[PDB]
Amino acid sequence: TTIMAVQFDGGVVLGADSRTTTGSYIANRVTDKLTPIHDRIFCCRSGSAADTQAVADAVTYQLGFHSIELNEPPLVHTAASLFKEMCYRYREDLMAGIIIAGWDPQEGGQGYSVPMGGMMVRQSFAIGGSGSSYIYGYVDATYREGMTKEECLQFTANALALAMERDGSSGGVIRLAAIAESGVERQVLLGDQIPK
Amino acid sequence: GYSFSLTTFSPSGKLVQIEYALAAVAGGAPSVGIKAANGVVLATEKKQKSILYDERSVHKVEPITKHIGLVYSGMGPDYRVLVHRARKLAQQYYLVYQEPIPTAQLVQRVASVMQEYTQSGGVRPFGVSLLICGWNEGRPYLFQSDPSGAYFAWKATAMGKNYVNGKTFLEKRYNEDLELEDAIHTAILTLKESFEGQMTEDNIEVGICNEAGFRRLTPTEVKDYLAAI
Amino acid sequence: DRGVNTFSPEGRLFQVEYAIEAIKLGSTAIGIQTSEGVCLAVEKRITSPLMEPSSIEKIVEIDAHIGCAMSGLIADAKTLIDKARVETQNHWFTYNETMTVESVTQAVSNLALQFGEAMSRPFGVALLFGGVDEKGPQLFHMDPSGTFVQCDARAIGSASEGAQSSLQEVYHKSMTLKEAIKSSLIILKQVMEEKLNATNIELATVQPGQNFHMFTKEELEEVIKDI
Amino acid sequence: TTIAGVVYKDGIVLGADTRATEGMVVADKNCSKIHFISPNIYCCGAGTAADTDMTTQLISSNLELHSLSTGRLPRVVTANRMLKQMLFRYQGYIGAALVLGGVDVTGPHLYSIYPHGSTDKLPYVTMGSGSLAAMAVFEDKFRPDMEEEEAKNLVSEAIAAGIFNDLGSGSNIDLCVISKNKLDFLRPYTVPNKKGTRLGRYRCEKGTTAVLTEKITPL
Amino acid sequence: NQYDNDVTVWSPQGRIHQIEYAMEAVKQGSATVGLKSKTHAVLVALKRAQSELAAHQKKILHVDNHIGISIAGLTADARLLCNFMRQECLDSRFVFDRPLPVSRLVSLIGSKTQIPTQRYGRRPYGVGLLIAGYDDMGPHIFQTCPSANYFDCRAMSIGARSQSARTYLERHMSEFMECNLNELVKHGLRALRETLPAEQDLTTKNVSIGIVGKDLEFTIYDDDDVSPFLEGLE
Amino acid sequence: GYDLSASTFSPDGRVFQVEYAMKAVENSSTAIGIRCKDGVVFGVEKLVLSKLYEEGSNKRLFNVDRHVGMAVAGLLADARSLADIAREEASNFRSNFGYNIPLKHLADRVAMYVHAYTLYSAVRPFGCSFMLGSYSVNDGAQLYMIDPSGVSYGYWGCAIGKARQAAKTEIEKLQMKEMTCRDIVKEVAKIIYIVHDEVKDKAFELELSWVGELTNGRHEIVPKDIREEAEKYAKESLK
Amino acid sequence: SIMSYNGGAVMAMKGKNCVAIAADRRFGIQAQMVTTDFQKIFPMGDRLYIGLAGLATDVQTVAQRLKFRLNLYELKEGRQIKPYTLMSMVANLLYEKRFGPYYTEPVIAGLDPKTFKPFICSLDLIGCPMVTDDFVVSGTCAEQMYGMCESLWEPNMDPDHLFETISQAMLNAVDRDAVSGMGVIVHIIEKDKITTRTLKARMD
Amino acid sequence: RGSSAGFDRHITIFSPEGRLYQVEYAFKAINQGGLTSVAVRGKDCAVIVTQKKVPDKLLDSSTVTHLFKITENIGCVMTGMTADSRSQVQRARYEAANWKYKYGYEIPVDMLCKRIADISQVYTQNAEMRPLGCCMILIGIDEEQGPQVYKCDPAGYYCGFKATAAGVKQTESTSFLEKKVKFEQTVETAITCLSTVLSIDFKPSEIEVGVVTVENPKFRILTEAEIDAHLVALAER
Repeated sequence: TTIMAVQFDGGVVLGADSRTTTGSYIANRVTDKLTPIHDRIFCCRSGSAADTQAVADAVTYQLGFHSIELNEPPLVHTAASLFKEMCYRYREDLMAGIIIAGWDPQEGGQGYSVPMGGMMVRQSFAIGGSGSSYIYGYVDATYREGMTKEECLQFTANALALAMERDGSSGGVIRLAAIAESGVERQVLLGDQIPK
Repeated sequence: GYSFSLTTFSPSGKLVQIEYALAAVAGGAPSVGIKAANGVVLATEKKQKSILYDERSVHKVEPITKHIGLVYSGMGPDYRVLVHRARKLAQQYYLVYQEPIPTAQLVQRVASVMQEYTQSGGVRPFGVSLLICGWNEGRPYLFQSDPSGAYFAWKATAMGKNYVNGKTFLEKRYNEDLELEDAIHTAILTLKESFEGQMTEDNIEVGICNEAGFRRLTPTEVKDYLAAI
Repeated sequence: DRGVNTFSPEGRLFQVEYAIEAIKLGSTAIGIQTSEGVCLAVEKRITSPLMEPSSIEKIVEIDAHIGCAMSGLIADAKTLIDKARVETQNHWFTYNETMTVESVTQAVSNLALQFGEAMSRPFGVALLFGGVDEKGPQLFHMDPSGTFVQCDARAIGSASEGAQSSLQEVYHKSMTLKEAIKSSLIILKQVMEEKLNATNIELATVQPGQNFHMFTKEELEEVIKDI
Repeated sequence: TTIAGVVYKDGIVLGADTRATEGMVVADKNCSKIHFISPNIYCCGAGTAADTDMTTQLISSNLELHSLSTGRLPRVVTANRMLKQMLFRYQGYIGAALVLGGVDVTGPHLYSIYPHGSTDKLPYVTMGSGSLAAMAVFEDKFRPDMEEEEAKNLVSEAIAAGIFNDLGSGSNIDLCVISKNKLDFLRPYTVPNKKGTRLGRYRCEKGTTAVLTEKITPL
Repeated sequence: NQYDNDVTVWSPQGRIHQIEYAMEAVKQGSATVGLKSKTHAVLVALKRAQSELAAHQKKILHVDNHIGISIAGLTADARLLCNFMRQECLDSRFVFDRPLPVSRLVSLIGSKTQIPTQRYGRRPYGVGLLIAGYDDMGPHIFQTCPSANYFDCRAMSIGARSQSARTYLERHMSEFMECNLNELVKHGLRALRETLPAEQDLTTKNVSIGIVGKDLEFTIYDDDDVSPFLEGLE
Repeated sequence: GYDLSASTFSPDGRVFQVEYAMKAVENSSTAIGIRCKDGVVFGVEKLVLSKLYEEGSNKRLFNVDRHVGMAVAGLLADARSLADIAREEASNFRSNFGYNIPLKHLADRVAMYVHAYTLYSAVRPFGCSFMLGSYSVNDGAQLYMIDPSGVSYGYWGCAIGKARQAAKTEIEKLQMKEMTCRDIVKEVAKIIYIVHDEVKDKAFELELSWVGELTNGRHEIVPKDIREEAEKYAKESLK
Repeated sequence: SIMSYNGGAVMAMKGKNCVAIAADRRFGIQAQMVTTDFQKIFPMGDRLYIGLAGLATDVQTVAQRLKFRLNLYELKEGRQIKPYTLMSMVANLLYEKRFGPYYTEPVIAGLDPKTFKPFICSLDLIGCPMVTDDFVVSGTCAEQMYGMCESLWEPNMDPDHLFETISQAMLNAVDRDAVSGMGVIVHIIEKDKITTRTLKARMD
Repeated sequence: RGSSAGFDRHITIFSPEGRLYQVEYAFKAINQGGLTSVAVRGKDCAVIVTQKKVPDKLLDSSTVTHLFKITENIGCVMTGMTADSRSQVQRARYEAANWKYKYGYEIPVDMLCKRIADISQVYTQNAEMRPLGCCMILIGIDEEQGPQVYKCDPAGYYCGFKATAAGVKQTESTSFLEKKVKFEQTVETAITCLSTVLSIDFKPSEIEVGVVTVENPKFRILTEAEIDAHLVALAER
């Protein structure tokens, strides 16, 4: 698994691969690891599939009820905090790392990382997953401030492809999502379009 | 919650809240049940207060399983609670024995539930009376259950407003050789007696039970039967 | 009808007033405190010669140095006596020392108003505690309302008024235990309806250096010889 | 065991074998592994047999109650939800692996559910001991929007490969076809194996066995 | 008529009669006076005896090294409240290792006492309290009612025939802040004496004094120890 | 006897215990609250029943939260209970969702808690009314009023107590939507001085507080000197 | 293992309009004999039997709880139990103690009380029904019985040939098991009679 | 007729004629408010109209409303006691959310109606609480049979309608709508029914309108400009 999010002026870019294995056997090769918690908030998931799916469903329920009560669109920080509380309460049971990313009118496009242990922190770019150890130097060297929306999709695709070639648990297709005020744009990069 | 019984004995030995519940039941809409050689027929009157009401929004005749059906006379809100509990009980029996529940067992369980509300703290008895129909072992059944918790097995019965005249009608025009269609004709005729206004397919409800199961008739079939009569 | 916990218009609980009314139907108990010891004397209401007097016990041993005399509804005092014994034994177990008469009285009287809607009504029994501790002989009185006091001479029961009136002139701070026993017996003889004959009375004393002691028939005869 | 499922242009095809073993000895030779859940929803179970049986029966009763109350045909997403929530509640002690499938007012749907509460929505799925031998056939010969007969042949080939290449699988092949207008339950579909004919005659003639006591109880 | 048996019934005029009856319970107790200066707080209590052969009832209790209370009303309720206060002070000293401020204790008392006056089949605490304490902000005198309401005072008197003492205190408020300990004690004794019948006088038997101060733990003086304070009076 | 329980309807559709509870609020001293262009100002007249009580006793202005202030009327014990309930609700919200509770949410939660007491025979309704005021940079200034029956509303200027009608008549003449907190601080003191009745209620004290952008969103008591300036202005206007 | 602590062997076979159920007779504790006439086949009706093999305490407990439930059922309903319903009842009773299971494996054999159609089935440790058409075995010597029955069983057996077949299978199977044997008891269930027989077997 | 015995007027128990008086009083508790609401459904849309009263000039009119949102596709009108209405709305929101969480798809209108009426029926059997004094109207869009209008009353009864009214002037509005029904612009019909029964021509700031449409399934509340345009159309036509 390799997941990543990058901030740009006006929104966030999320990317993931699509392989789920059981040992050395690829149980699924077209997995979708980008899940919409609300209209403009997404999470990328890594770890045990059961734990991440159950926690995402629970947080979706709670955030929807909160939004209906308050009669307002929710914040990214609220969803990050709900995930943090559930991950910290059951840290002896769950095995789940999450990236939260979204856009809210109060603070723009933001991204938070909730690793194993129920910690929470904000970052300009955030990588996670088993295959992310092979692209730390690349993202350190290549990232710069003031990137445009179209310069963040290419950077994300390059980093994910480089992680895919070297990791045994990463593969498949590359799924990208761009989140800004107007909406969410989703796309898939098949085998011909993956950088080489 | 109150932990004391609200139903108590009268100096002449009568339980009075049960009598008042029966008084509530005797003011509800009529219902008729007839048992024939091939199945059972249940009929009820569904007059409504205005034309703005949606005639198909709620039903009085409801299925409990694939082979059991209910009608009621009394208060609708209590009927809904009883229907929910009967469905849950049938599902529990199926889960245990991997076999559909017989009619005489469902009637007993429902009757015990209705009796629990007569000797419990801070609650009032149900104000409904139930007619149950089913098909088991190749023969039909017809049971009645009262707000007190006592059940009886009948051949033909009427309940609700003007039920004494309905019982006399059924007594004078019932024999054990009826087919199901003759039973439907007799049930609709019994409902016709003491009816207010002109009846159509939209203000009565009919349900039948036979070898294939329990089903409520569609309005087209009710129109056909009314035209025949 | 009203609850168990309603105040009266002049600020008193009805049930406590009724229990205090019920107290005044019991037998008369009289306790006297001296610098040499404490003495407790109580009546017996023998309703028939076919009854055994020795089966009536109204003076019990809370502990080797503490005794109690009771009046009112007798059957209710058993719970209080049981608790008092249990608390004294618990105190000895934890601290390896003897409890004080005042501490026993507090522990017993903390149960007085623990009722509601567990107990459902007050107790309706009045108690006199007599003991010897580091401070010397001490006499305490406790009533159904939960209030306890320390006394020099007290009389509880149906004839409490006349007995207290007599104790007003009789008592003085320099009495000897023998004089106290005689005075208590004289007052009991005055207030009783039957004749005092060493069978329908009960008498006990607590003195420093020796345990709680119950008088037998011979001592009763010898003391009553003077009266 | 070997259970497989495929989605074609009009519905679902599910298939399973019929052998049940206990250790390394064949216990049952005609086991049934395709379970009824709703008139439009079916399930194929693998793993511990008792757990799959009880799980499917419980979920079927719950869906029956829900459909009676609402008055409509149930949805595959509802059954998937209840199954996955119940399985996650037990933290993986119910060794049931399920292939669930059905057709509703939205169209054909096919899910795979794992013992820990995971779920995948896919166009073709396999599970069991011989899951790899059938997944090879699906990877080789699957096309989108097949016909009914082509999908039935594909499922039969996958199950046959699982039977012939794995020791824990064998005997016959069962198929279930779910379509918007019908439901076919073929039992059995193919009989790839037959028992050989006996050569000798080992019939025990009357009087071969010696008896100590005997009593007759006329009913 | 029918609005006075339960604590959960409103009178048509917007009053609760059981609370008023609990108030009536307090006004039948013996008088108690409390007053403070810039450096000390003082409680003066008048004790009663059933007969000449019975000892006088206690009215000053230890709550903590810097807090003491005085009672008027039902005794067992006073004991319940005193034990609750002692437990709260012990818990505070265990967790934070510093003395509990007096106002935060009075808030807890009010919170506890308000609950019975709202539920079915329960009764208000029929006891009134005067609380004397000292902490980083100086002396404090608090007064508590059965209706869960509490007041912060410069001086206050509670009990039977306590209006005379209140009038005396209202006349002489101005001198309190400047008086030393002895003058404050004599002022309290005069105010308490204002409540006695003309045929009775103060004595070492029926007078109890409790004092708390800046460098003085809460101390209680009874019997012969109150003789120095009575000397020189009048 | 349809007025002995909170779970009985009168033959005409009324619950008399709640009305008897509101009659307890109707016998209290008036408190007013005014919302303006950049803040909210609370003002209470506190009656002194003796000269022995200290100044600052029986406070009727509470700090429910850093940005939220409260003003009560009626039985004081019930008010002091509701203040603790509101404090717990605000704390729990900040612990779950990580940010300050909006005022419109706290008001609704407290209102539901209050309404929960008017349905059963085992408890009695509250005999207290109160006002909640807040100011946020995103949501502006907000003022809410809550009722013993449990009803919550939003206002531009409100008064609770015995002198509701006179105070409301005086508040309606302000046109408060175009002026700042400094003018409102004098206006509230003036209204309080004219609505007081000094021949029956002999003595009283003025208590004022505000929340606004001049405090950077914190609820505070008015500084002393401003309070004496407003008192002098009100007295010279009364003359 | 726990299933082999006491030993035991039971089997059921289906004929034409008749069934046969057989069990061994031995109670011992591991490698020591205690008694011979131990009961393992219990009647649950006029023409319905159940056989338990495994751990003796669980055998007796399960038999008694099943009789409890069966008696209550027959009193409420007013009719005789059916073999399907009894199998489902036993499966429910065994699954209720999941994670704490009874160490037995039942075998059920009977006739339909309405049509007299044979029924044989077997359940596992935690209650998974497994209905057959030819024969079911249970116990420590299951492999030997499978081997004997695959070779001797033939369809449409009359009572005499069925009795001979089941006798030979059980005898030759338990002759190769160390902790089973020392007597065989055979019940032949038929429409109008039940026949109980005890066979002559080795006692070593 | 009208006989009584025991405590049958103080708790929910049967009278000698099988009546529950404490449930008949909860219906008169609705008329105490003094407002009326109407709900109409057309071939492709559903509309709810309520009367808006602001008795005081100092009240903030934005917070005074009787149109609420349960889910993004369902809308509500409440009449009767205000606190009871808030409690019922806050319960219905929770029920809808839990159904969506549990069964994977959005709750229908009639099932939400069923659940609310099931909750309300309990209060008429247990004797320690009273029924709530409010009535509820729900409108939604279901993808198979179109617009849905439903009503719940405090006795536990619920029903579906073509057009309904609640409040003080319910009886007159019923006859008006019966005559009118015995549609593409249902808003005009609702507004004219309210005007006729209330004998008042409405200003744009005295009513609230909420709609759901097949093409726009989400519940939305019209502003004052749209209501004013509709009122102008009423005046001209």
